Amino acid sequence: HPLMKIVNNAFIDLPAPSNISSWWNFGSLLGICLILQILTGLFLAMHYTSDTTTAFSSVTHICRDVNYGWIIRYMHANGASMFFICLYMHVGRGLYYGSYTFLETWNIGVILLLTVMATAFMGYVLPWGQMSFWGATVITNLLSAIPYIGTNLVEWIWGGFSVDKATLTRFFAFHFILPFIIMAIAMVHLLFLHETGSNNPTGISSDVDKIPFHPYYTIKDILGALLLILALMLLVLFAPDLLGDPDNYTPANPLNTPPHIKPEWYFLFAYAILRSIPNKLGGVLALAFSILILALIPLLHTSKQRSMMFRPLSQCLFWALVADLLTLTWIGGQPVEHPYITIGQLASVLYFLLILVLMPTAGTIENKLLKW
Amino acid sequence: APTLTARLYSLLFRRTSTFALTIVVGALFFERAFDQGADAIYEHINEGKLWKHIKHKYE
Amino acid sequence: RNWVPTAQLWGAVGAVGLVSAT
Amino acid sequence: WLEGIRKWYYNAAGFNKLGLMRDDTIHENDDVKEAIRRLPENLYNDRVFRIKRALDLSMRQQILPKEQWTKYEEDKSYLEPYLKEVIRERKEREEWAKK
Amino acid sequence: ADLTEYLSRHYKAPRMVLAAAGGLEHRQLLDLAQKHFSGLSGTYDEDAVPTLSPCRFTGSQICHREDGLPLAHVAIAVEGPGWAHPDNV
Amino acid sequence: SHTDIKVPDFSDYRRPEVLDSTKSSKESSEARKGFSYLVTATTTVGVAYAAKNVVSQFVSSMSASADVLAMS
Amino acid sequence: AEPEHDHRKRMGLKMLLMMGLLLPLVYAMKRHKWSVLKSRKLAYRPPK
Ligand code: HEM
Ligand code: HEM
Ligand SMILES: CC1=C(c2ccc(Oc3ccccc3)cc2)C(=O)C2CCCCC2=N1
Repeated sequence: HPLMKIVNNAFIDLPAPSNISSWWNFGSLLGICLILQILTGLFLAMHYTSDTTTAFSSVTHICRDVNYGWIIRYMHANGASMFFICLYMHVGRGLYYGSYTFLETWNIGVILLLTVMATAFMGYVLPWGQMSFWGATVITNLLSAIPYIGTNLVEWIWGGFSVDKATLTRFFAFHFILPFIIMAIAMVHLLFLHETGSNNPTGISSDVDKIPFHPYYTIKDILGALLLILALMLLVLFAPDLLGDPDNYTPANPLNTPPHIKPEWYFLFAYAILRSIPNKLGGVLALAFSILILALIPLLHTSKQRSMMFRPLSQCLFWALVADLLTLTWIGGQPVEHPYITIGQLASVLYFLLILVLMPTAGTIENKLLKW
Repeated sequence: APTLTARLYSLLFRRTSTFALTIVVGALFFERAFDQGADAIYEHINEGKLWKHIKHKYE
Repeated sequence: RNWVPTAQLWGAVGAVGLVSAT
Repeated sequence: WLEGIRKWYYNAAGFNKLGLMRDDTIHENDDVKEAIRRLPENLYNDRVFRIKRALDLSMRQQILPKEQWTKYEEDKSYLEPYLKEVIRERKEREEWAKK
Repeated sequence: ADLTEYLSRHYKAPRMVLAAAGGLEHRQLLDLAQKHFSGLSGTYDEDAVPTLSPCRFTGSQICHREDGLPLAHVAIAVEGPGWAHPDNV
Repeated sequence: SHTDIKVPDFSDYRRPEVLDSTKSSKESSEARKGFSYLVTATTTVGVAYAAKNVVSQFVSSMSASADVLAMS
Repeated sequence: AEPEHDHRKRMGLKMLLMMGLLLPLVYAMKRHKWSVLKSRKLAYRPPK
């Protein structure tokens, strides 16, 4: 009975708001993604080996020879992307509806994002293809830009003077475990949310009109789970190599760099902000601040209205910030030549300008229009 | 007159006990029915190209 | 008394189940 | 002068289509909560229903018929006089605490 | 006009019953009813005879929310049998 | 009074089988239930088909692979 | 490069068919349940 009572107050008769749109469905999907990555991942690790001699052979052994090994792999590989799509929806929802006003919930969120980024980055190294190796070699070396200890920090991280067998084997250890730290953090993410209750699209206290989670949001989250599954299985069964890079089917080779070098799609916006700045340290700090600025969002909030539902100027600038991110994601994918350098430069400044300068000013104007 | 769907409710799935027996047996049959159908659809879609179509050839 | 037909029906439901996946 | 564009923004905001006044949409905090607590029975029980109806609309993804929309001229600032006093008393407590 | 028309319609002999109970003789009650109540009309004008159309039961809820009152009153029910049904027992 | 309160008209939202307010619903009730509970059961069957396959595939990966079966 | 290619597309067909079956059935259950709230009618009745 002490457990059922936790599950009651969690999932059965938790008072949810009555008017919650499908933008709140992504939280439950992120858990479904996390559990999917864990279950698929476990079954991959049952056959995968983390030695540079065998790493590639083992992944191909899974696809070819392990019974239904391919379907487990591409569910992991594309589920990783679906996790990230869901994340960027889940983060944006909070930006739009002002859900960042649950400070701790939000700040635990910001951690959850960063841990998944690290998880997925280290995961991508594991199969030991060209883009996996060279992705690590590029992205890790960035830390050497740090003032006085980066060059040491990188060699310590790697376990040597380059990305190598020392790095791959620990990257597997870190991948297999950090997901569980993520799940632990996620339960605290939920723990602060019950303290604070849940937000609704109006940004108006819905204590006057609550409804029990079950049966309403149970069946709604079930419906949404099938749409996530559909979206996964469309990718898995019809387009498993769509989001993935071809060069990672070429086995890794440190003596031969592929020409168009890049991270996966979910880091390209941040990669584009890094490339925007020419100075190395500046590029790293902008890359960092691109993610970490999320923590300043609740301090940058100005409007007397919580939600953007009743805020035109903010809505337009929000939808500008989305388009600007999709611009940066595009630019990060393309090589560093004209005209993409200047587009990337403007897009990167626009990104920080929307967040830091404009959207606060918009909220302040929006107040003055309504006599606030 | 007892209707079409009410006749199912009344005797087949009013109790939750029989509800499950219906689902289980229905799922048992559905699996045979659907797989067989969707296999045949896929095999007609891809006529002559699979091994089973060109197996008699080399055997 | 009354749970004999229910437990028999659930006994059948469970039985076919083990046939269901295996 | 710009009462025009103020009235445009009011209509463009859209809370009036849900039958909400401006002060129904104010973000709650320690001051607003306190101002809302100070409200007399009638204004409290009214905002309760106005919000309860607006959420019910927001669930169904609909708005009220055009005549039932809140009017920029008839948009009463019911919460302000209380909230001003709560803020002024907090400012006083802070100014006294300063010394 | 409404009250008198409602009376003229509904208050009539075949739709009425005279009950009694105590120390009294059935013959005497019948004499009193014959002497006083037989003045009532005995059928209709060939119409105006209202007969009960059956009422639709609807599974549904009504929630008069009122926190000011001290104690919540709840009444829940399913569709009933009707006067005639032996099941009532 | 509280007798002023009549319940608003649900004739818009009602099913066809309960629209006549002079008609006992009990004859339609079993059909109305049987329709909705059929949807549920059909869904459960459809998921049960899927769930069986998903599980069976993961179980099969854990079983003996092709290359081990080949060189046995 | 892709020996799974045939089998994978058959799973694809079966997935599309099965998703085609389930999505409306689940959506119907969601609508059936939420109906209670979606049809509801709020009446305010203060005293004088
Ligand atoms: C948030 C959770 C997870 C994410 C986002 C994630 C992401 C990834 C990604 C992107 C890859 C590379 C896929 C490719 O292109 O081949 C990968 C590979 C792998 N992951 Fe994960 N993963 C997660 C959890 C797990 C867990 C929990 C395990 C084990 C318990 C696991 C085991 C593996 C293994 C063995 C590989 C190598 C095989 C392969 O490349 O497919 N993963 N992961
Ligand atoms: C593993 C990743 C994540 C999981 C499993 C997770 C889980 C959840 C869940 C279950 C909810 C409640 C459902 C909902 O309202 O959507 C929720 C809400 C929320 N999460 Fe997350 N979350 C994740 C990532 C994040 C991130 C990255 C952020 C912010 C950077 C964040 C901030 C929030 C906020 C602010 C809410 C409140 C939603 C509301 O307004 O009602 N979460 N999260
Ligand atoms: C607590 C909570 C959950 C929720 C439900 C189940 C969760 O756990 C799961 C994790 C993985 C899979 C399934 C459930 C997590 C959050 C929601 O969806 C919502 C959706 C909108 C109402 C507020 C809300 N509150």
